[PDB]
Amino acid sequence: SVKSEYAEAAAVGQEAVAVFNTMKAAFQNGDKEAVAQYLARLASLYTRHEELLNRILEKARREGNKEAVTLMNEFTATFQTGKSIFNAMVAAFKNGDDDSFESYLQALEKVTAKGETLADQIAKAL
Ligand SMILES: O=C(O)c1cc2sccc2s1
Repeated sequence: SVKSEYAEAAAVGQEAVAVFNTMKAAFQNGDKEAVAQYLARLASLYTRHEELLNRILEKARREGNKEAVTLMNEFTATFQTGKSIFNAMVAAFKNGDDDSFESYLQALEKVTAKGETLADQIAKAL
């Protein structure tokens, strides 16, 4: 069902949460080799989350579930903000700009915390 597909997508998103926090610790510790690997792992997780979210949105549309479509459109827009911040963080790491990396890291944490009440709303709506 689309609901169980959303629970699967929620789990992939929580995997990114866990990997992100491990990455933040490694950054603070200066373990750049670890950070590089965690950033690659996070890119794969976000690409997978984004794809599962698009399939869920498309399915809600085909089902005529107007409220779920509305919430998923709002949620998928915010996801793209996070993706942009994340990609900027990756570039800051490539460039050796720890000041920009720190900034984007906190921004991605706040963008993610803000989008959580809506994430829970979609679970109820599908
Ligand atoms: O795909 C997701 O839901 C997330 C990726 C990341 S990276 C930091 C917080 C999050 S939440």
